[PDB]
Amino acid sequence: MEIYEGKLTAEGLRFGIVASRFNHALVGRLVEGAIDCIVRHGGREEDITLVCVPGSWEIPVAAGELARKEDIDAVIAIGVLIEGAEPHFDYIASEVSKGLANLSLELRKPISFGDITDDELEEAIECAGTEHGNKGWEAALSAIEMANLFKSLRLEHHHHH
Amino acid sequence: MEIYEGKLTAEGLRFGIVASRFNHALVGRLVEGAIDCIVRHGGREEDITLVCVPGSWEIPVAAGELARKEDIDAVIAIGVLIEGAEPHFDYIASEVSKGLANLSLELRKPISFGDITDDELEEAIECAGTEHGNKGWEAALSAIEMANLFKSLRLEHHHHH
Amino acid sequence: MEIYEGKLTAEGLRFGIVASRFNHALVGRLVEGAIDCIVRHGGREEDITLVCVPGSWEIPVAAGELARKEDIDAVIAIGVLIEGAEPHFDYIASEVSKGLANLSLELRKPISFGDITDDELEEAIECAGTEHGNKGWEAALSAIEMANLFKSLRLEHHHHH
Amino acid sequence: MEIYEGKLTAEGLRFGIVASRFNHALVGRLVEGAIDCIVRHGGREEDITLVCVPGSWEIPVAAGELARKEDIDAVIAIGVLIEGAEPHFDYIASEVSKGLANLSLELRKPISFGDITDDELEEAIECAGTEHGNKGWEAALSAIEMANLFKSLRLEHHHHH
Amino acid sequence: MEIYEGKLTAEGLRFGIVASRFNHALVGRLVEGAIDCIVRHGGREEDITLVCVPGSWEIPVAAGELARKEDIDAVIAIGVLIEGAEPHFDYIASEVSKGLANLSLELRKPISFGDITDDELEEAIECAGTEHGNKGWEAALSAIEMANLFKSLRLEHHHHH
Amino acid sequence: MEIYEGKLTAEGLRFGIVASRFNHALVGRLVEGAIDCIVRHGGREEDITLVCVPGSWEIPVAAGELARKEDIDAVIAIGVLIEGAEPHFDYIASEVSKGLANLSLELRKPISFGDITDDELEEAIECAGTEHGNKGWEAALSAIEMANLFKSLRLEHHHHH
Repeated sequence: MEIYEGKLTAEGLRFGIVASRFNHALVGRLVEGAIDCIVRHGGREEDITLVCVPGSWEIPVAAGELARKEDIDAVIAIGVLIEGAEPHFDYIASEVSKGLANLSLELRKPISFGDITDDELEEAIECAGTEHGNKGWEAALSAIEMANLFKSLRLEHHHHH
Repeated sequence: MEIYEGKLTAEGLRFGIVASRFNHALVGRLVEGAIDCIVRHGGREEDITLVCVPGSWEIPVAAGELARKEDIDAVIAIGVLIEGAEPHFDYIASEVSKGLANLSLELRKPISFGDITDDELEEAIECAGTEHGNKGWEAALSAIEMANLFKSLRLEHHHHH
Repeated sequence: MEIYEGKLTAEGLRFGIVASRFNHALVGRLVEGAIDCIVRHGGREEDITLVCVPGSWEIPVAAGELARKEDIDAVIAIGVLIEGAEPHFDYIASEVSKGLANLSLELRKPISFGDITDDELEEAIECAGTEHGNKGWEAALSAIEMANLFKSLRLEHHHHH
Repeated sequence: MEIYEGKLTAEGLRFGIVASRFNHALVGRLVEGAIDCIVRHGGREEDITLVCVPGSWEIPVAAGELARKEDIDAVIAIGVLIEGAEPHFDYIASEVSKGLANLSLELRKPISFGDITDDELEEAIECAGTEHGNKGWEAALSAIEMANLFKSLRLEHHHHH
Repeated sequence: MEIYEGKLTAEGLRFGIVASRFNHALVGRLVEGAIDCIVRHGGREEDITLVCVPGSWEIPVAAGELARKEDIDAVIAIGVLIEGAEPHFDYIASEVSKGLANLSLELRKPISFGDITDDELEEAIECAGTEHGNKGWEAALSAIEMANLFKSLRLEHHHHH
Repeated sequence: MEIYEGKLTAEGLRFGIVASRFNHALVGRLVEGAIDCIVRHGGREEDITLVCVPGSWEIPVAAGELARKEDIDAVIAIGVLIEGAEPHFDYIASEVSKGLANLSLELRKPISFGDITDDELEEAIECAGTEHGNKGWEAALSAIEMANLFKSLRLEHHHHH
């Protein structure tokens, strides 16, 4: 049987990061954690492409362009939703969840979810200190595994050629 | 500033693995943990050199050989010490720690400590089937980071020459 | 009479700093203090050599490398050990105490002990702000004196020649 | 991947047996146990080398010579530490354990602890009969295992060269 | 029989003195007593080498240089450890014992142990008056005797030569 | 089976003796104890060598000198430690204990531990008495048995050639 998955090497890969700037105290935390696991897993940072946006709403629209550049292999979602504004949390979080979903299925490119849905800002003051449970860290890793996967999937597509 | 830190790509490295066979219900579990983090951090699995021995006692006399090979860049300590005979847990666990340490200083070669000090066997059974808590995975990681750090130390020496 | 001592100038000198990343909450604070004393007490930071590692275990093996390079005059050992796991604070801390010791005596090179043994994060914060008690600050001072002292030993050796 | 472990046939091998002559009441039972499994796991007994000495103290210095012969492959250790004299029991048992440990690392030649640490004459007699626990028996077994493991080690290096 | 012991004449001998300046109120008391007995037993005070360091920790690394001079026949260990920091008194004091021990055994050059272990400062001040428990007085005298002894040992070798 | 042990005939052997002169109230007794067992076991005394030092501390460095001469076959530790100060009895007894041990493994020369570690002055009165348990008598004999043994080891090596 033929198995496919990705090792976690960030070698030869160019990454995408989008991030809100609502609640930037904790977003500072997540951006770091992602960028680390990139670079410390071999990634060079000159090809990480990073976009800020105002609020959670605009995360889709931006990622949509980011994934459409040829040279961005995977794109890392980053946004923060604490239960501040409830209609905007149920509708916008499910609409971004879905929105990202369609972007990937359509564009044929992995998009990770580094979106901290903290019911309680008390969970946010826990990781803003020093804890490594850094959702940016780990969603960044999943993006690498996908990245090397579709690098591995489509490489066996075009080298067998 | 000159900063040296370990990046986690196991690319091009040849690992040393030393294993006890006392309590192998869980040692088989740990060695898996090490090999996985190894290859799934980009290292190849043909250049892993694995050795087993009766009990934790000969762990040192083992690695003393493996580390003297020029083509093994790091040695991973593996064993399980469950509190079986207190003469053997206080004195042998202390001799493992002290013994492996002196090898490392002496050969100038990173040796990792994957020894599980569990108080009983039921904790050993729990960790081999309920969580990724896998001390082998992690001693496998620290030797990777040391492998690139020392290959960063001595190679920043050798090419700058 | 002939008396040898060392002033507190960091001029003409190249230092080593070894850093663990366990409990990094406090490590940021102490390496900061350490680099404060060097550059403020006459040193330029261009020859401060900073090597980082996982946990307290790997401290020795690193400094032993920093001491085998010709142009590192003193190495500032820095890490935090907190009473987590009694197996690891007793045996690992004395193995650091001893391991560093026999390093310097063998290599004939001063290595100082900036290892804060604390029981609470609050004991770390107290020492981080302004209480002039950053123990890395002091370890940086002691090593400066030893560096200029050994520069005073070795230079009064080669100049009288 | 390459695996090394250890088979139990003692053929082609030449052993070292070092033994105290204090408490020889139970020592007679172990010496027989040792040469029992050697001859009985295929070894001939003409190449067994038996050195007797005063008390558990002289154990190391003797083994030091036995391992320094080319045609002695493994040095099985035989001594009894019954709680007679407590300063001699803690200080000399840990110093035998340590002194042996360093001997094996230094000479890169396997050494086995066939030393029965008993608090009573009752525990000494029980296992010295036929209850599967004649510590000389397992000492000689693990020693054969490291003999074929090391001959598997260095002979897999020297023959693959 | 061939017996060797040393007289106490300080004539023709060049000494080492290492001094911690932790607790200097009594340390000055000591070195006075030291150089006193040296000079009174006929030896000139210009061949004294006196080295100053911070706290008890560096005591080793200083002497290690002092001995590697061809022209220092013996070295006088001088420092005071008062129970200030008990982790620092167990590890530093014992490490002073061992570290100095092994330097002397290694260089085959004697190092005395002018170490005052006081719990209370009053027991210090009481012992430097005229009864000459001025521990430096005695550690100085031991160094003289050992000095003449190794000059008695090796010189009964090189002149009989 | 190849067996090595030793007769007790001191014919042809040249011995080493180191003696502390602290508490000479017992040291004279033991010193003579060894000389007796030597010559009354056939050995001449023009080949015995006695060195005297201040205290228990210096016995290591001396034996290291005595064992390095070509014409000394075995060395006799001699000292009495009375519990005068717990820093000096615990540290100096274990430090000389191990210290002598490592000398022997290192110089490949047998050292007997001719120490009387008495917790009280009464135990000091028991062991230098009439019952022919004169620790010097005994450790002298252990040295002769080990002297003829390593003469049996190295002779069964050198003459078989």
